[PDB]
Amino acid sequence: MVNVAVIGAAGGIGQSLSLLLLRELPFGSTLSLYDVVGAPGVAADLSHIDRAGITVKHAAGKLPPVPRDPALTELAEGVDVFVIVAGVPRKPGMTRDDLFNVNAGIVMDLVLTCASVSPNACFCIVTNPVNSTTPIAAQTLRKIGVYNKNKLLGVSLLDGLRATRFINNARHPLVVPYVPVVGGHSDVTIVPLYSQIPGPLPDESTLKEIRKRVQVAGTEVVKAKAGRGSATLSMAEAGARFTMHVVKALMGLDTPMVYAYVDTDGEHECPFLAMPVVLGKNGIERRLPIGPITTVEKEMLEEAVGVVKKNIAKGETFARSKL
Amino acid sequence: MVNVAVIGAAGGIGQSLSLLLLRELPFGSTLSLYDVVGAPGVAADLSHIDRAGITVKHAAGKLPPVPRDPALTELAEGVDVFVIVAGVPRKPGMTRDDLFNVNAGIVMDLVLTCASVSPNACFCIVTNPVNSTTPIAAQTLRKIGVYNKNKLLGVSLLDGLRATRFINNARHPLVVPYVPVVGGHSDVTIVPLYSQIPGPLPDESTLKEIRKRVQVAGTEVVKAKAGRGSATLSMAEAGARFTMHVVKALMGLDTPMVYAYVDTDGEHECPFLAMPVVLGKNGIERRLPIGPITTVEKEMLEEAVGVVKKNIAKGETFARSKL
Amino acid sequence: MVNVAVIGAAGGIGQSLSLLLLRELPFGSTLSLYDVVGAPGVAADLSHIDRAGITVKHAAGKLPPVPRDPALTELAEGVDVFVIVAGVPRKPGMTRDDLFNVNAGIVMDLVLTCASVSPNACFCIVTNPVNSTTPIAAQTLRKIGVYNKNKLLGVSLLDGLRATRFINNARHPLVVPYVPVVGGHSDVTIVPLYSQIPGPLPDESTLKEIRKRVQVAGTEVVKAKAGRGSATLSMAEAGARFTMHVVKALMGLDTPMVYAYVDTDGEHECPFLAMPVVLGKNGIERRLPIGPITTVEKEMLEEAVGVVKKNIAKGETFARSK
Amino acid sequence: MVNVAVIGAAGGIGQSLSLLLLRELPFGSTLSLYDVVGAPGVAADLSHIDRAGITVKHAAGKLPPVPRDPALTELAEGVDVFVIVAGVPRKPGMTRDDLFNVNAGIVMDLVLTCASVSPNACFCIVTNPVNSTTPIAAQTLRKIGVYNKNKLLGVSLLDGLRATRFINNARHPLVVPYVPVVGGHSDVTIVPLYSQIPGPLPDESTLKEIRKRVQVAGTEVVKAKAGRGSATLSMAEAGARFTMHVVKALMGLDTPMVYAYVDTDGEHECPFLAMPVVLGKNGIERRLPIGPITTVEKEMLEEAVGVVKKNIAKGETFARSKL
Ligand SMILES: NC(=O)c1ccc[n+]([C@@H]2O[C@H](COP(=O)([O-])OP(=O)(O)OC[C@H]3O[C@@H](n4cnc5c(N)ncnc54)[C@H](O)[C@@H]3O)[C@@H](O)[C@H]2O)c1
Ligand SMILES: NC(=O)c1ccc[n+]([C@@H]2O[C@H](COP(=O)([O-])OP(=O)(O)OC[C@H]3O[C@@H](n4cnc5c(N)ncnc54)[C@H](O)[C@@H]3O)[C@@H](O)[C@H]2O)c1
Ligand SMILES: NC(=O)c1ccc[n+]([C@@H]2O[C@H](COP(=O)([O-])OP(=O)(O)OC[C@H]3O[C@@H](n4cnc5c(N)ncnc54)[C@H](O)[C@@H]3O)[C@@H](O)[C@H]2O)c1
Ligand SMILES: NC(=O)c1ccc[n+]([C@@H]2O[C@H](COP(=O)([O-])OP(=O)(O)OC[C@H]3O[C@@H](n4cnc5c(N)ncnc54)[C@H](O)[C@@H]3O)[C@@H](O)[C@H]2O)c1
Repeated sequence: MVNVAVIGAAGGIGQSLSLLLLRELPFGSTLSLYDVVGAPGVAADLSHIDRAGITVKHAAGKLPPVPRDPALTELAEGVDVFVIVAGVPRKPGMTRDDLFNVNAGIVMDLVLTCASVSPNACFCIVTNPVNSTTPIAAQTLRKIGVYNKNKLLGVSLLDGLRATRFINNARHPLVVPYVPVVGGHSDVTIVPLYSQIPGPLPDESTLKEIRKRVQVAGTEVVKAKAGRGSATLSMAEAGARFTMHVVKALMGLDTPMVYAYVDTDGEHECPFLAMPVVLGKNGIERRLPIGPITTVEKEMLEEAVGVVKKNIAKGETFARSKL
Repeated sequence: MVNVAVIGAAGGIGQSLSLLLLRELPFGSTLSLYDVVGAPGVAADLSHIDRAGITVKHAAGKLPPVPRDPALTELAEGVDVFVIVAGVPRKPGMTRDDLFNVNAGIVMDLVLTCASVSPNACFCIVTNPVNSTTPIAAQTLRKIGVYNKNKLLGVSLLDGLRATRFINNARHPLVVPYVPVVGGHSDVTIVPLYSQIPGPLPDESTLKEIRKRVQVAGTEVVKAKAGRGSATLSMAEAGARFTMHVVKALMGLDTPMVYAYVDTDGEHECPFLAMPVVLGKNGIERRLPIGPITTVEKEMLEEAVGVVKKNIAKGETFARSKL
Repeated sequence: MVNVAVIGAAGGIGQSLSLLLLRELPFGSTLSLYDVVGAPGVAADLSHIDRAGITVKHAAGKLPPVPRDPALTELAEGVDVFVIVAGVPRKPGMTRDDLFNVNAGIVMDLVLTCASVSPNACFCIVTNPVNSTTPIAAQTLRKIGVYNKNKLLGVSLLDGLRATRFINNARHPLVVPYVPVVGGHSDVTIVPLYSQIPGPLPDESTLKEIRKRVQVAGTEVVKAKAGRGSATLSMAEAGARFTMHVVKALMGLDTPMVYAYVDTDGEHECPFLAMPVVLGKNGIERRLPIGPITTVEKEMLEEAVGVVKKNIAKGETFARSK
Repeated sequence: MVNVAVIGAAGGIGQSLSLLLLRELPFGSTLSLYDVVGAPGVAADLSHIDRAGITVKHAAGKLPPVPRDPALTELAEGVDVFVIVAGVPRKPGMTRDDLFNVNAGIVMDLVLTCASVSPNACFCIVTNPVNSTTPIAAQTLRKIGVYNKNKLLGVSLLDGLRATRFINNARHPLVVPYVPVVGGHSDVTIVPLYSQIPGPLPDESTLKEIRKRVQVAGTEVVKAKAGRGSATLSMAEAGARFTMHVVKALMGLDTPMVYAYVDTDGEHECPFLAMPVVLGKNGIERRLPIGPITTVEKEMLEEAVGVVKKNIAKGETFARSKL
């Protein structure tokens, strides 16, 4: 059916994501789990669940981590979808540049290892910062000669989940299933488009507050966790749902419209942007326009695009220094 | 309509179980989260999920843990179902006996706090060892004069998930949805009843191996996690499923048949046993007979019951020494 | 918990609607079936399905049909939602005016009988023409003093299913789950609002043809049945879907936004209109504005409203003359 | 990827069956509708429903009916599953043997026409009497040299629905999802095996009445319909559910255990029987034993098998005389 690989499976997001995929993957599928620590334990725990027709596979990377880990090279054979959720924490004395450099190098190494074996797979990038790790992944795919602009997806759906939760909390009992969220995936680059959902909106003063809340929502969860770090359970939810949209599209079981941080393929001045796309059997099938927006949303988007172009440049600069 | 409290919500089991309940609870429900550590973070993380009509509430207990925590007393008001997943799964320097006393203490304190506010709630006990913590819960409820034998459930379903997975792996493509598991919830007390499922079984030499594997399956996960972890994702799955049977039974939206470690209410010599029950609007509606078993299963059940009887006694003796 | 009565359960729409509700109603529900012909057969057939937790009740009306059948009086006790799918869709020698009088009288007798026993029930009117039968049901409720403007719903959702299918056929692979349809529920009164759905639209000349096909879609099925039949399976699908939104709303399992032909409660000059509402535990919880529309849609809506006004007036006249 | 054809789609079963298939078929499927009268009307009616990803096709046969209708020949191209729900009513003047001869000849002609174009399809026979029409379909497929014993299925699941409904009505609140029903599919040939379901059974007088009720349920509905004929809405339900098991099995999306009236392939003296099978990608994957039964069920099955053998011979004798 499909073979979905979670890369960083023993992680905060990767354990709960792996459980939701075990529950939701179509009968006949394989769930492949990789991590440099904890992967056997996760696979042994998930393998006890009574899901008939799901094969659980895993591989353990070396500690300390090696580039091009041969356990990952073997697990990556015959994978359709790679969900990259690997990451390392900022330790006391690590600068922001050090954190960026450490996680950028992990995304490069993992995409090189996986794509050298399964170059026609979809890559779903969760590892932050998405605005930068996506275009690092593209540069890495270009370097081996297998970049497919329709199969690289920056996972930005957690913004949509938040934007939806917050507007439904404000408009109860009027509910919507989703809110378009375009631009990028961090702070000022996040642009919720409430003007494109149905029904009367709260006053513009309230909308400024809600839109701001979407932009700083990650910091809201960092503060509430008081040292345990960023969102895990809501990112498992967003990641599992996004992965299941890809899977169903690859299997011919849906043609879903989603929001993701994607190669704009000449549709925009910005070469990567969170935008609406339809997914099909070959990955992205159609790039949709952003569509009509209010003057407030257009100003937010011009500001966002300026920062996204800097985020992308920072990714490509890192990728060309190392590759 | 229903308010479900997860007591121990920031734990390895608690966080994934809370995520599943957030996804699966009926529209109009409340999900109440309590922990002595990390409760605010978890609630903040889960509150960002776009599940319309689910209210997420939390309370943080004091550290160090205090008896009868007033933050719990407040959260416990209007709760229909308490899921007790708090506990200490392991601690270097502590034996099985030391951990029994620690987990017994936790269960007594939490059940007294919760039942003093919400005496008509259902109590689902996950905290190990279930064979002792369920009767400790019963002795606690009796001490405050509110014990309802139909509202106390020891959660033993993870044995059934394991028994189903291992027999489906053996018999594919012949699949069953469940396997009766009776007796108790640890090692020698687990008795899977493969004779009671449809279709031809493997040889008895193979069945002996499968039944043994169910009994020591927890140890298989501990070993895969290098002695430093235990089953968390498979217990979240079992816990969420069993909680949702209790929720739908309370709401009149199902009358499901489940296996749980319950008060036998005079239907067996052993006063608590993992047995088949039907759930309804008032908790347990019917206690079913174990049903026909082979001589091999009868021999395992006789051995198991002798152990469960000492496990119960040990739990009731702890409870009476401290109540 | 919920008791749903299908009134006209043995008809072409009533039999398939009853089947879908039997499959989809929440565990613990009752499905109550009534007809003047065939009800015992339909109830026996449905009662054999292995749906745990659903009770199937029926009653058989006398022939020839009487005002206020006592079988219906007894079945109507404890019913939360009445789905009125009774009627005469065609008869050789009868004009559209003749069919109006027949369907109008059937809706008056059935709404009086039901509401005399269960006045707090929601009333879902499927019987055509909806533009006239919905206000006739309102005048009948008023006549016994139990009219609740939040519990009467004219079922217009078939126009939405068609509008959605036709726009999804045109824009494949881009799929939307619904299209707003406002105004009324016949011919020129049906106003699809394609400007209110996501994603790029076909050119205005194409949207012209799709909007027109929605308006005459019912004739498309009548022609394909050689003049001897009409939409039954697609109405059963729409009927069952709309009923399930009312049921979940009443049980507090959803607060859905639906398009229905409803009493506008002073939110519009036109006293009944197909417009967006949110349903809750007491029926309509919120009446939403039509919202921003294109100059073409504004023009279609102005023509539609003029015709809906005449259709309402025609209904309220029938009800006051009888 | 699946193309399911309903042959008799404008009939009392075929209209409701086609609606349920339109709702339940996987996204990407095709629903093909054929009838000698009303098929354009049903197809126009179903084609207006807002189901994304389902293609609706139809063909209309000639009236009066002709053998090897060219419209069916074209519609049958690329079909994976043929659901045969055609039939003509007994009008006054017609004996019980005029009824049998006209329906048996319709089954023969339809199977000939469809299997000449799509010999590797599954054939699901709903047309009555199933005990005879199933073996007629088999003789027909043998004459053109394409009989696959694993791809011919007599649909007997309506007896399971009824056996399940009746025992659930009697045992409430104890629910089971299915009851084994073996033998054949009419009157005394129908043998519900209540000894093989979980939980305590009602007393023998209650069981006797329920077993009898399953046997005469077809007649209970004919009487209630008081001249409108046999079951339609509950046969649409059973037929849709059966078709959906066959569909998922062909697509690799399930390996369901079902009860159907099938070629026993040397597993029983009786050459066609309602028995348990597992379905997979090539139709019947495994034929299971009837399993252990009580002396009363063994007495009922022995009588049943005597009459099923005569019903088979009645079909074969008809087919060999016309083939
Ligand atoms: N896209 C989003 O919306 C979003 C939101 C939340 C967090 N995230 C990002 O997801 C990533 C993971 O977050 P987390 O909380 O789960 O972290 P975590 O530290 O809990 O988990 C990361 C996991 O990756 C593993 N890992 C490290 N290097 C690896 C390698 N070379 N190969 C394989 N596995 C390796 C670690 O062992 C660990 O199990 C971070 O970059 C985080 O910022 C993204
Ligand atoms: N089949 C089963 O029933 C089964 C299987 C696995 C584990 N368990 C049991 O589940 C329990 C939890 O396991 P885990 O892996 O999630 O452990 P964990 O340590 O990861 O989480 C337990 C949580 O309980 C909290 N807690 C401790 N004392 C508390 C108190 N007084 N009030 C509130 N919260 C308190 C802790 O802070 C922690 O967040 C253990 O007892 C374990 O043995 C049961
Ligand atoms: N979009 C819509 O709302 C829509 C679309 C299609 C059809 N309809 C309307 O639905 C109605 C039913 O259409 P149909 O094709 O099912 O017709 P039908 O003739 O097949 O069924 C109508 C049923 O109503 C019953 N009935 C008549 N008078 C009754 C009474 N006094 N009490 C109880 N039952 C009574 C009949 O016995 C029959 O079973 C018609 O008015 C049709 O115009 C509405
Ligand atoms: N297997 C079971 O459990 C079971 C139960 C109920 C009824 N049945 C059988 O199902 C069959 C259909 O019953 P029904 O109530 O829908 O009958 P129906 O008369 O209402 O419909 C039968 C349809 O078959 C069509 N038809 C006739 N000849 C045809 C041909 N050559 N090609 C294509 N279509 C043709 C007719 O035009 C009609 O639309 C009957 O044999 C009935 O006895 C089976």
